[PDB]
Amino acid sequence: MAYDIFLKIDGIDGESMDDKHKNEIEVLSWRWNIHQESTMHAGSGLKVSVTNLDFDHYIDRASPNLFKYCASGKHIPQAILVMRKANPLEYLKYTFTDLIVAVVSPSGSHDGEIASRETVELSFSTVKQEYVVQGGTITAGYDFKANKEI
Repeated sequence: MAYDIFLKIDGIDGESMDDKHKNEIEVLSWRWNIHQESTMHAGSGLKVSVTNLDFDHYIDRASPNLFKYCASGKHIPQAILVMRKANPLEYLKYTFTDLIVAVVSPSGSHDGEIASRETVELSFSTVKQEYVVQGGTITAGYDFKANKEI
């Protein structure tokens, strides 16, 4: 509807026809969070921690390869998530690195909404976000493997 969301995954093309994001994945919705690590005791393997990136898309050209990477555990160097108002300025960008496909969850319905869609979880060890005020860019990033800003 009113917002376009694109996900560019190294080695995992999507289907988008957009001029700026051709063959990226068109994303229906997405979420992730950073939070205090209070679950695990202090000596545990296993300070702050991050969830996976959870996103939804229509089942599309990326789906068999998301499945394949999930079953094999193959490492993904980077992925770029961009969101813009459908004025095209992509005001929001997350650049993730060192990802694994942790969950692939397809589903379908005879009903028009729902259709054939697929929830996906990607773990990532680093994230960097860029916001463009409308203007100038605010940026911040962190590496959760090294526990360091980037």
